[PDB]
Amino acid sequence: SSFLHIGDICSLYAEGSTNGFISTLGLVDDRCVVQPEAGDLNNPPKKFRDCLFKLCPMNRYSAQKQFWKASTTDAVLLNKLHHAADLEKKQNETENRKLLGTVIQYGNVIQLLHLKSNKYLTVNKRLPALLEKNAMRVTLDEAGNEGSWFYIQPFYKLRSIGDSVVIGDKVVLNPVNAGQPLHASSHQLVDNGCNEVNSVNCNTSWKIVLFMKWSDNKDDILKGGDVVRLFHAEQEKFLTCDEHRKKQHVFLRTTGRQSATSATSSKALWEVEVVQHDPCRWNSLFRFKHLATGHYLAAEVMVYSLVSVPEGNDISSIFELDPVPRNSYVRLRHLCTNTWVHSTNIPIEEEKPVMLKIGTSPLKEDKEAFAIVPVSPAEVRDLDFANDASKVLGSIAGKLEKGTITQNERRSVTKLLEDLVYFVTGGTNSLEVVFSKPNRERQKLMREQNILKQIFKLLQAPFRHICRLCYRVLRHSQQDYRKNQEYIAKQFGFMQKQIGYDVLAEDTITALLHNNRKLLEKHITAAEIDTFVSLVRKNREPRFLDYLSDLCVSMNKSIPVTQELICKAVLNPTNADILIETKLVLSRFEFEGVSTGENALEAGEDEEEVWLFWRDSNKEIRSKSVRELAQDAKEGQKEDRDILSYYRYQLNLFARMCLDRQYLAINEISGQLDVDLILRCMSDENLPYDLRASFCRLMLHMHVDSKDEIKERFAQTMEFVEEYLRDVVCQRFPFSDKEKNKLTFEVVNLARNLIYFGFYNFSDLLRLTKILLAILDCVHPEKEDIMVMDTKLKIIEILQFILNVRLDYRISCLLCIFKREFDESNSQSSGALDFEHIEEQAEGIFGGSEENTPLDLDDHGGRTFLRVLLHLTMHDYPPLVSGALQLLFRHFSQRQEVLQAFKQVQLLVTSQDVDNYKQIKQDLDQLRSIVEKSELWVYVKEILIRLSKLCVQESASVRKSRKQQQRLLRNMGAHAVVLELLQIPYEKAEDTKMQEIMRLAHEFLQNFCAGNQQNQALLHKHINLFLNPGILEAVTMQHIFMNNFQLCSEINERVVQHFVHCIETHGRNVQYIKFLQTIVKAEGKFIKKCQDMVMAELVNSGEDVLVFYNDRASFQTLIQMMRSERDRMDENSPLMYHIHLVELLAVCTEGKNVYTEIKCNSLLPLDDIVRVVTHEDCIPEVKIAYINFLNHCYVDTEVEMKEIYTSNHMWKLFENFLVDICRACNNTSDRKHADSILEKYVTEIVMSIVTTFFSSP
Ligand SMILES: O=P(O)(O)O[C@@H]1[C@H](O)[C@H](O)[C@@H](OP(=O)(O)O)[C@H](OP(=O)(O)O)[C@H]1O
Repeated sequence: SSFLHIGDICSLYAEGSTNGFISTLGLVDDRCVVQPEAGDLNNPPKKFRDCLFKLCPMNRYSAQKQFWKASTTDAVLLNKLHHAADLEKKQNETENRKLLGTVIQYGNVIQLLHLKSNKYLTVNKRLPALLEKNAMRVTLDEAGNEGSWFYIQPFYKLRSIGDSVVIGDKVVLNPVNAGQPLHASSHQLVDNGCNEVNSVNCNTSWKIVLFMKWSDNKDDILKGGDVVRLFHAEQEKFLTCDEHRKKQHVFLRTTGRQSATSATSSKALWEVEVVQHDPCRWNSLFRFKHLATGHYLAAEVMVYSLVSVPEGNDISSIFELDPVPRNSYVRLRHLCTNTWVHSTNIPIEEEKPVMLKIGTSPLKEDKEAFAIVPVSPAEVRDLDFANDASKVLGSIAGKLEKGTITQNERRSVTKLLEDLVYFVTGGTNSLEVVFSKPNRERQKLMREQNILKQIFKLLQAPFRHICRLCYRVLRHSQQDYRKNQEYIAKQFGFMQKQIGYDVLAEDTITALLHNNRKLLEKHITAAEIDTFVSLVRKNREPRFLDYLSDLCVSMNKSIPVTQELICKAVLNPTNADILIETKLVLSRFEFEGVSTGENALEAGEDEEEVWLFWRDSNKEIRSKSVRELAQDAKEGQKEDRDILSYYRYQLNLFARMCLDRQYLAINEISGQLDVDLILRCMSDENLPYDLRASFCRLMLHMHVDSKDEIKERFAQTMEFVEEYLRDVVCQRFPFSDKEKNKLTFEVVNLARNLIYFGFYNFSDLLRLTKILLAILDCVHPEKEDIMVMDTKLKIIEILQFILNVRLDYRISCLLCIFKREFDESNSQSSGALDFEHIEEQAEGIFGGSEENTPLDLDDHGGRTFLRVLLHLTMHDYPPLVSGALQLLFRHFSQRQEVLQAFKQVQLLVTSQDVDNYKQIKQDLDQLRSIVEKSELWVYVKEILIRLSKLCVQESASVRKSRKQQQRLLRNMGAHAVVLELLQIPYEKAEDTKMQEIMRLAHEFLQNFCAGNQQNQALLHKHINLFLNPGILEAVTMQHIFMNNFQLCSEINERVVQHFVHCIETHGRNVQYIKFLQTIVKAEGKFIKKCQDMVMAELVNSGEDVLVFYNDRASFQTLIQMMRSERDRMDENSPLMYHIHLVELLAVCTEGKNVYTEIKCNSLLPLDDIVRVVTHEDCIPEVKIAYINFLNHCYVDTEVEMKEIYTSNHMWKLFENFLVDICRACNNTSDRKHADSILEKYVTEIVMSIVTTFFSSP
């Protein structure tokens, strides 16, 4: 008849005194029960996916059971016992696939495996059970042990061991050694009508009810119960179910990612109900149970439309497929109705929604094609092992808001809020952790499955394992996850009281502090002078107060900050003593050196605490260099010191330079300096990884060959460094290298910059180099990538002093050494008064030392030195020009005082553009903040007129400065954000700005329509410009029409035609007949210039991507209607600026008849031009005699054309034997001396013109 097999999926139905279908209580609770009333044979359980199992051969638990004795100090013996538990664990997978399908046979030793929870049924021999007192504890263990082997055997003696098992047979399962047979209890659990199954010799009879037979070739085939998402072929959109307006709606969901297929949520997942007849396992129909709610899908009231139905029974919840295979791309058909599905664009209150309704149509299409994207089974068990969590905190957060919870529930919830930690980090944290790194897909599975929501509706009403243990879960799921962080605001202020009962809420606000930088710092504020004083007066160890200290990041933190320091001098009530002033401290040290406990222990705390925050002082040095008195560092330790001298140094000497030099020399060198400069540039610049820099490290170890007070610490250094060279003679950077290579670390780099701030141009700084050579040479997988982040930085401090020296300090003398003669008498080396401008420019560095509190020396003395700059702006670029930029950098803080500009204004006085603006993009991300703040207030004035000047500068330069804008970081953000504020504002003539800082960026090699390929995407997303009745603000029009030209004006795609046609389209021309003289006259006293620029804007449509403008059939869709309308604008005068609208309309007028061949059917356009070119006054023809001679040759080539365009063009043959005969210009201007090339290119352009005419039309 019909047999059971290894592979079949069935159900087992208990037939003793309590009946049922076994089932779990979720992926949280590892128990097993019989829901007697949850279903019967005749009426199957409604969740008959959690009462399903797979029949497994016998598994191997000896080397894995050996591996569950982690009785060993040894580490090589542990990695051994594992490689045997994992080889075993894969020998199981191997052997289990061959045996796939066998007639099982009675008295085989099978185990049983849960599909939905993917854990093995297992008898825990050495336990009692929970609801029953004798029976062993039957649990669901994920990987199994010997306690999951089950002897299957026939209950009745109808069949008997040694025949092959039939389907249905009642059987008893009997573990191989764990003792007694499985048995469905009589004992309702506590919480749930759920009888707890356990092991105890009993007369229960297990029927075996098949579900799928062992033919489900997957993920190979779509068979009933596979979880899939349903992607859209045309629309490129997944199929989802949610609620809008408190109503369940299905829809297609829109994504803003830049990779459609990277939009995965746990709500587009649909269970497949391969409809059968009884509840079991491409020509038959299908139903989609929405994988999240439990509501199927069904199309009800395009004749019909899709929405969720609570029960998937109604014939409506049945469909039919059209091209089975896993990952098929199908078209589907709603059965009851006979219609084929279709996606609209009317959505369901929001501003810019996302939910696009989906409906049906009796018309079968070809593009509405969906993709049966199969879901990974783990992800399905992820959504599983979270929903549980949502409903666990749904009982417990419900039972503790209105009253009390037992001692069994605390133990299981606390447990829960440890497991989730064990989830969200992709199995890394938990306890005594080593690492703690997040896993993204789970975090999204929390805000979307209201784990988070549950959490905040739990805290709100001992707790020592509830809060802030939640609050560390919250510290894991918002990690580097913006969208989930835009939630802790109202929550952030639990961190306070949750910071009490435990400093765990501390963890969060610093996970805050850093990223939530800038904007975290404004809400604490003086709050802090009451949460360290508190955190000091309650957190006796004061952890809170400390990692607070460790949280300070960004210049703007120093303020509010320094305030608490003062509380500290009123708060030094630590009830202990420290003094000597060299002895009893020192003695202190000989004593905590003792690794003894309690006392010695303590020292670590105030030691770190001093190092970090006391050095904390960076360039607030003054506050730092005033708070850090006596300079001591004999015993230096962990880097504390290196930091402190930073604190003091800032007070003294912002070092700067300029780059040593300039001119052709630096080259002759570097070239002389050959690759070298390159080999090391890659390793540090790149080779963040060890290996790559390692190679340039071989390329090294072959080679072959008045400071006074700032000095008196420097020497103790060089000795110590040699030390690093004497410890260096010691290869091992083992344990030592934690201490040494930290203290070091804090040394290595701060020394890079200490040689860039304290060398000397005599044989000393260098000869010290010499000794450093022998220093730097004295020093040259596994847990060493967590350590090798730190190694990576060390090699930076290395190659860092190394390059600040070796690159830019290095080689400075051989230079001035080589002075001799060259031609003019032996002259060996042993802009006018360059001095005066470099000692007003030193009046400058002294400028660079001063500050705003200095009201006396602030305004009166310095003044606008800018005049010197403005006056020497024409003269050649000094070398201490990067030392100029010294001054520049400082003003990046702020500018309220009107004063800035006049001084700031000297800088504008510049005449070595290219080279600088290379150094000026230094601020590109800041100065992008200068256009985004300068832009939220423009369209104190020095930051928008200065971020614009900076812009026309990185705008009137190289084609490479153009590509360098490289403004994915951030164009689309300076056009979308400068617009955003800057569209709705527009400034009237004459002073008005939106047009020069969005009009010096698109200087695309000073015409024509090219190299602006970036201008289809940033011009892609934007808000448009006004239209129809009314009017708007002036200038930023003139600006706009032009600006559009250069964004969608490139010549290369077919867009450009629909682009200078999408929007204004043909329709624009109409409104350009009358009324913009009116918006320019309400626009500004000079009405007719914003109008006349409105006229170079409407006449230049042919000029930019004309060629392209035509693109596809652009001269066929407005043929006829633009030429006649043009006669409507055929007359004008007094046009110097509008005659740049008559050379931007003689370029505009040149782009009417350069491309046509069977489209022209109008008359008379030819006399009118001739008339307009004769009616001229003002400027020497030569530009209107190369635009009208340029007209006279572009006309004179055609020939038989015009000979259809009008009756004759005979006034046009005298007129080009004039704009071409001319005079010395036309009388006596005599301004051109490349005549022979004039007459030449004009007589090989009169020879190219001669070849043409023969082919006229
Ligand atoms: O840019 P960020 O800061 O990474 O933030 C993502 C961005 O807003 C995506 O557009 C969004 O996808 P949708 O547009 O499809 O929502 C995604 O949501 P998700 O994390 O929920 O996928 C966000 O995390």
